Amino acid sequence: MPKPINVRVTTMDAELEFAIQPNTTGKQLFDQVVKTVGLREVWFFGLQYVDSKGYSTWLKLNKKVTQQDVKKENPLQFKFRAKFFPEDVSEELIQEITQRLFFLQVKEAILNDEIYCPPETAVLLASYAVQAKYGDYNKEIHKPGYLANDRLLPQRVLEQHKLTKEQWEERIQNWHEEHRGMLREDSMMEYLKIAQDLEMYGVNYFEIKNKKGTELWLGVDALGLNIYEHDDKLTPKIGFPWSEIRNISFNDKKFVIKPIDKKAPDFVFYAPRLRINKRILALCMGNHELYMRRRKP
Repeated sequence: MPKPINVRVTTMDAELEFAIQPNTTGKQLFDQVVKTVGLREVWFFGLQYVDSKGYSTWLKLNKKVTQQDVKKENPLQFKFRAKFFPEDVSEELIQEITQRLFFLQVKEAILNDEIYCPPETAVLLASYAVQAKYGDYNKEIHKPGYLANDRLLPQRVLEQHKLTKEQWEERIQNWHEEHRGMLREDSMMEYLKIAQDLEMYGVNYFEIKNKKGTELWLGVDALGLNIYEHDDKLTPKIGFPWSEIRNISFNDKKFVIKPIDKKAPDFVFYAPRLRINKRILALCMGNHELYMRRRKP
């Protein structure tokens, strides 16, 4: 009789542990995480792991976890993250847990500079973060230097010699004050409301190449597909809302976007590896499906 497989699943602020049977599927594991956390908006999340070759991958819910090539460590290591992003945070994130998890994940991306964010608004976002962590600004408890150990701004903004750490920490402090009577739960939402308007927010970039062999970026988000110039990942040069696309298919290294648009040329591009094109297509299908459920439902 086969011994249980120990697995560890981490959310943005929790660590869960389970002992899974050799035949449990991606879904059974998924359901266990969801039930334990008490999350209902499950369509946004997925279980992420690294395979033998060292690449981040999403667990396939329809097959045994033992047969998906996850690194053989004692406790198998999984990350529970948002895979898809809502079109409007306000309208789609009802529960507190879902709001907290999206908040911690997006803040991380901002802090790590994965999502460009202007200095001024970066400071604004930081203030809602300290409001959610410290609450109201009690001038007695929160003495000058209470934020000196927190990670609040991305390194890119601290490189502004214009000001110094304390001076930035002061600008953040002022906003901390204007948020005086705001609830913890509400500040995480104002944070997200400000963050979803950012150009890079919620888009998955991929390095692609066109017919002429020019290097370009392919962004897959909630609304559709965008083609960017290599030096500008903020503003799309060409776009394809899901409702403007008739069909998308690919020859192992060739991608074809067939538009519903009758008198419009097909858009073709090639991606480096095959792992990539396999994932690109999966994100396209996942975002498309949710794009529908918001409209045709």
